Amino acid sequence: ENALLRYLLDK
Amino acid sequence: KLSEEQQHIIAILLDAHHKTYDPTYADFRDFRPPVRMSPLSMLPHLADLVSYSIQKVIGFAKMIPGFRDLTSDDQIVLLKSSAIEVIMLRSNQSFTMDDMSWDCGSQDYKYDVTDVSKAGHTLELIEPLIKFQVGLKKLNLHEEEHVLLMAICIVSPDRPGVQDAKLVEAIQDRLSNTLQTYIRCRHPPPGSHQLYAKMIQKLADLRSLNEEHSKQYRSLSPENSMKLTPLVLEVFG
Ligand SMILES: C=C1[C@H](O)CC(=C/C=C2\CCC[C@]3(C)[C@@H]([C@H](C)[C@@H](CCCC)CCC(=O)c4ccc(O)cc4)CC[C@@H]23)C[C@H]1O
Repeated sequence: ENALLRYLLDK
Repeated sequence: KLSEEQQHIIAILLDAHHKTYDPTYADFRDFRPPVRMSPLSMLPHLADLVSYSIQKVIGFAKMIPGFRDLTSDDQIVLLKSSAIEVIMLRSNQSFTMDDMSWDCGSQDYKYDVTDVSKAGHTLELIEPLIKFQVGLKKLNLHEEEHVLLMAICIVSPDRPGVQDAKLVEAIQDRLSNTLQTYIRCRHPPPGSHQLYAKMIQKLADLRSLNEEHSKQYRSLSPENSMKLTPLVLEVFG
């Protein structure tokens, strides 16, 4: 669902 | 007074803030430009400012000791719930008492009650925000206190959706004890207790402000949504 946020947190 | 671990926490948080807040505001030049005469002429510029600020808040949160150790799902809920509050807090650095505005280094990048309303926000909601900013500014906090409060704000066990509330609570308690100890090194009782009680009250105020805007928000029914950014859309739902 929260794909952009997830990416921002993993990088 | 401050143990090495408490000092280590502060050092990390100071460095996190310094990496994520640029007091020159040079990046503002890459935003959609501010427009003051529509009718929501400030919404593109202010939407970019919020989007940018959410990214900075994510940066800051990732450096909070133990935050990364939480599940991704808990990291996501904590950030979605806290982002606007941390933005309101961090924004106090630009806020100026003489004008009641957020001054970001130039007339064009100087935001007042009317500019915020041109972003589609109600005067009734904006007034408490200004009041908040004035009250915070009057506390005249050290940067150590400022970054610890931002951190404490993010890592709250009582945000909706948190699965691992004990773990989240353990982090916040370490931050809280560090904050309490910091204050006590700067002030004997009872001034220490009074200053901490004021910071606690400011966090409750932020929370009430979030809950009031999101109450409004959740109770709203494209032309403005079109002007938001993909990250703002995702975070704000
Ligand atoms: C880099 C900086 C600089 O210090 C400049 C900054 C200034 C901050 C400002 C000045 C302009 C207006 C800003 C961005 C405010 C936003 C537009 C707020 C308006 C507050 C409500 C009346 C957006 C609120 C909002 O859209 C919302 C709130 C709760 C929800 O559940 C859903 C949505 C909140 C903080 C306001 C932000 C900071 O990150």
